[PDB]
Amino acid sequence: RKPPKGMFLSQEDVEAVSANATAATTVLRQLDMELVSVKRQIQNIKQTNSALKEKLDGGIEPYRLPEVIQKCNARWTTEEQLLAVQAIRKYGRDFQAISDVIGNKSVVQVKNFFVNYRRRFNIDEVLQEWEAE
Amino acid sequence: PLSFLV
Amino acid sequence: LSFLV
Amino acid sequence: SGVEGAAFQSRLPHDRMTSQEAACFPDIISGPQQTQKVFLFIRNRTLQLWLDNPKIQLTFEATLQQLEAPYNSDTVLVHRVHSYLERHGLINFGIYKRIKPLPTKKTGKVIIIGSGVSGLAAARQLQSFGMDVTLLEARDRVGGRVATFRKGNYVADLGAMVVTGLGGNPMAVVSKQVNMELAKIKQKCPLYEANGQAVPKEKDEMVEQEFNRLLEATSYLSHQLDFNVLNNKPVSLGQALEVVIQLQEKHVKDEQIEHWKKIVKTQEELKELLNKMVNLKEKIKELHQQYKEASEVKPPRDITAEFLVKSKHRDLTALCKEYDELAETQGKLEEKLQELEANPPSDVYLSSRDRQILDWHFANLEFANATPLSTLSLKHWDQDDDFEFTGSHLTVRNGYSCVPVALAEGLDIKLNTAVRQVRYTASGCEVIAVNTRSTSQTFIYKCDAVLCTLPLGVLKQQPPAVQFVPPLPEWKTSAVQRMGFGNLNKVVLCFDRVFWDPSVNLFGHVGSTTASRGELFLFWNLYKAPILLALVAGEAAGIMENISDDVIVGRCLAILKGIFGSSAVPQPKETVVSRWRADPWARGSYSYVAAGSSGNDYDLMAQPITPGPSIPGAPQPIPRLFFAGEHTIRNYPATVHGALLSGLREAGRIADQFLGAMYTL
Ligand SMILES: Cc1cc2nc3c(=O)[nH]c(=O)nc-3n(C[C@H](O)[C@H](O)[C@H](O)COP(=O)(O)OP(=O)(O)OC[C@H]3O[C@@H](n4cnc5c(N)ncnc54)[C@H](O)[C@@H]3O)c2cc1C
Repeated sequence: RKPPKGMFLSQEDVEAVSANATAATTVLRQLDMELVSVKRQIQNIKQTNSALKEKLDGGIEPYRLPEVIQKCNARWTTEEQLLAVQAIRKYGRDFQAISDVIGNKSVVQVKNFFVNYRRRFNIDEVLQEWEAE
Repeated sequence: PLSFLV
Repeated sequence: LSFLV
Repeated sequence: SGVEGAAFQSRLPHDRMTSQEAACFPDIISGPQQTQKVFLFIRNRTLQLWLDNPKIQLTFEATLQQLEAPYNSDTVLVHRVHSYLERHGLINFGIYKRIKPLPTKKTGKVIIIGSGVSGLAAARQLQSFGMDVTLLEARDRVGGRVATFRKGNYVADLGAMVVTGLGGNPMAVVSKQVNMELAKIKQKCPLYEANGQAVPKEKDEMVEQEFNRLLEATSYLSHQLDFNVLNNKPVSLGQALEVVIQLQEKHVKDEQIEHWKKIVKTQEELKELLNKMVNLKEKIKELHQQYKEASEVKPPRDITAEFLVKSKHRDLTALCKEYDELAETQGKLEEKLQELEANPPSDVYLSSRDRQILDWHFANLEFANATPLSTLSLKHWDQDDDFEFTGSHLTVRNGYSCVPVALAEGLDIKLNTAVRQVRYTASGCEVIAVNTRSTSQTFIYKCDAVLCTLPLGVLKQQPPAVQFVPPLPEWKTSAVQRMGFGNLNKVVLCFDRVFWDPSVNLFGHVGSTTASRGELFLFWNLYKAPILLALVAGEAAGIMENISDDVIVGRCLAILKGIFGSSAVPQPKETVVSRWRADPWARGSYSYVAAGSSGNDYDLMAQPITPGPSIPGAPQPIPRLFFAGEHTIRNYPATVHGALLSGLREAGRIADQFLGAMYTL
């Protein structure tokens, strides 16, 4: 029913190997040209990737900022409110970003803010101002 | 024949 | 001649 | 076993009637199931009786004597069965003490060409049936392709060497009749490379496994994919092996291709990530400056200035996040690439050293069949395998020649008589033969029937060495041409000191190239006297026949010096080099199933020839020309026993034809 385990004999390969006298030795050298091409083909792009790694030199060490070490608060200061109004102007409905700018508010509180002061901060107008970009 | 195989 | 039997 | 074992030993199904039995007992096998079982017992018992004591004739009277009821109640059956068994050489064959001395007068004249094993076996039988039998041998000795070098204490076979298992073998009987010292062959065969260094059990076992694997693979091609014809030409085992080897070398590369093909893809995946990582470090470098500058605006500040610091802060920490997550993916792709380059798949299928060792294994198979694998029928080369005997193989320690010489005794044999023409017609046969010593001097032999035991290679000769008048019908001559007749030679090296491993029966030698893989590839340590025996198989077989003995013996010593030491190997006292292909009375070693031939041709070889009528319109006559030999037997070709059984077979057929069958009436 099946060939010995590890022996690979497809119906199609037999026909391809026997097509003529030395058809098979052409198929075998073809794969040798293939492997030689694919083999150095690697070094060319191994070296490219190494060159790209070299422009990345140093990482992002002297760019990481002081930590956002501050405890969350339920109370809205006037300052904090204003920070949010501007964050709708810059970010739209990205409530996580707005929350991170303020720093001491949870995403839910920012959404809560958005509904109550929707009227008094004309936030609908602030959103569509952001949308125009 | 086969039977001759060493 | 030969020694074959 | 017991009675059932007797049938087995006689190559017969114990619980069933054979095709030849149906032919002779068409009343019983068409009869009720009870009768058949009675028949089968009588048959099986009678075989047992003869087998238990093969050295004396087993008569009908002696058989009936030792039968119990109800089996002895039908004495016509017991007689019929016994006669059948005796006729077809299943009992009372070989060399036995005759109870009733040979019939007073002789019926029918039979000329048998050749006193090889088949020839003798038919001669001993036809004489047992009271016929007038004369054998015409071209050689100055009996045995044909069974030939033992005897000189002083040195004894070595140039022909048949091995008994391929006693289980079912008719030679098992003969070995109890004649003095045969049968020694078991230890199948442990160490291999040695070109330089003379042994092959490590690591390599040995892995290559041998691959050999057997490659063979099953060819069967898959033959049977499962029907790869049997290619460009009108029939596929040989040699070709199919190459196909399968190439398909394995192909796969080795395809696995390498798709592995590096997988590196380049991971190599790319990194590049795309790196470009993204560069462009992000660019924007982080920029966004840091914007943050830095906005931080310089010292407090107190208005809320839009405040927002700017806080906003640039968020925007920057978010981009730092991304870069750390992209550096995470960099590390993973980086080690994944060190994973793939660390361990590729298989480098090669078979190294130079691997292939050479595999080539030895082919040399073995080329020897087994006495022919380059490029000639063997892929489908049928092994057709005779199912009939292999049980038990371990043995060699004749005193030389196989004891068997022909034994059988020869008591027979009219004309040595040194080369049959030049066989003439068969309605009313009889004449055999035109010359004396081998003075060739222009002639003999004429008149007979009722001729048994031809001419080696296939002789029947193959062009121009014909023997001429058939009238010419053999095209069906017979096509059989002769389709069928393969191989070649295999032996170098006998007679020393007077054992420098080899005495507990090892045989050791191999690995040739440098495929071209010469069967050149002195195998050595036999078999005999009492310190004699080594070297095999020349495959293509090397034929080519070495053109090379002088000294050069051949030289190469043998050189090889042996490589294994055993430059000074451990003395000059042999006596050497013999066989050249079977060049030998006019064999023209090769033994038959094989060639590509384009099949197992059926072997049957065509056995099929007898009935001449045409003398007077036009006269009745179709009796069969005149008969064929026995190793090449005339589908189930045991190329073997001593095979030959033996053909002789036994033909004698029966001829006797039936000329003395009538009593056992069928
Ligand atoms: C090297 C070698 C090793 C072998 N090893 C084994 C083995 O291990 N086991 C095994 O079972 N078998 C083996 N065999 C095969 C076995 O020996 C033969 O199959 C068997 O002997 C064949 O008997 P035969 O009667 O059919 O042919 P042969 O024995 O050849 O009989 C034919 C006879 O006819 C004679 N003859 C030929 N032409 C003419 C003519 N024109 N006129 C008159 N007479 C003629 C010949 O001289 C010969 O004696 C081996 C054969 C060889 C060559």
